[PDB]
Amino acid sequence: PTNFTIVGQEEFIQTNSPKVTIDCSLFVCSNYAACHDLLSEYGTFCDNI
Amino acid sequence: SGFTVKPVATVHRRIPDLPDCDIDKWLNNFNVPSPLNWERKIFSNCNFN
Ligand SMILES: *[C@@H]1O[C@H](CO)[C@@H](O)[C@H](O)[C@H]1NC(C)=O
Repeated sequence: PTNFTIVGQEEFIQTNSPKVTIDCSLFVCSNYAACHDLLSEYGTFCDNI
Repeated sequence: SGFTVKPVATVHRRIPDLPDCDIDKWLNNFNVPSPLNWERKIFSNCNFN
């Protein structure tokens, strides 16, 4: 080469992510009581989630 | 736990149906017939209170 210049290039790298929170009761058995009494059998999925 | 506000009132609306026969309009007629000319009227497919 006998003549040169400077070029620029951009790049993006993801670091974070939106934090999503889900409520088990308000999603499955929001307000009703019979739904809660029936869901009390599955007493491990919500805590694991 | 996520609390939910309880509903205060209840609003019920139902589409109408077969029209009223207006028994009171016929009972309040001004042409009162005689016991010899007793008037008979038939009513069906109505909704009376
Ligand atoms: C290199 O290129 C630039 C832009 O075209 C010019 O201004 C400059 O004179 C050149 N250099 C030489 C040594 O030709």
